[PDB]
Amino acid sequence: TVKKIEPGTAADSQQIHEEKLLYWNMAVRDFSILINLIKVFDSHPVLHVCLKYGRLFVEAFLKQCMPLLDFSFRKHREDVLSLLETFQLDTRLLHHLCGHSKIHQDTRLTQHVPLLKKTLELLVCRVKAMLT
Repeated sequence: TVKKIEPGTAADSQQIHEEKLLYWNMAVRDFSILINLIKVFDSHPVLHVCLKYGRLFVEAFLKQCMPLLDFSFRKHREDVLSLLETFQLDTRLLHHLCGHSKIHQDTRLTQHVPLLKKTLELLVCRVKAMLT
């Protein structure tokens, strides 16, 4: 579903902007709590699918969401700034989770670990790029 949501334009009216952007807002806050729910759950399949699919979720966030940060910037600045402050805390939490991923030393997880790490570098540099 997160691949499907497209960024519109800067000249889009606020209502269509807000519905698809509030879908993105609930998406990133869903992502934050989806990161927060991992600290209670176990059974390495859980962390395995986390390391599989969270990667492509944040890739969708690169290609689809942050173009809206670039596009609806001049008019609705406060909402997107609240959203980015929502995302920085889960970014530091993702640093903690990546630390948790490295410390277990699993052979099945470690094929897609370094690929997820390069995607982590990609997502953080994309966050810094579209904040400008």
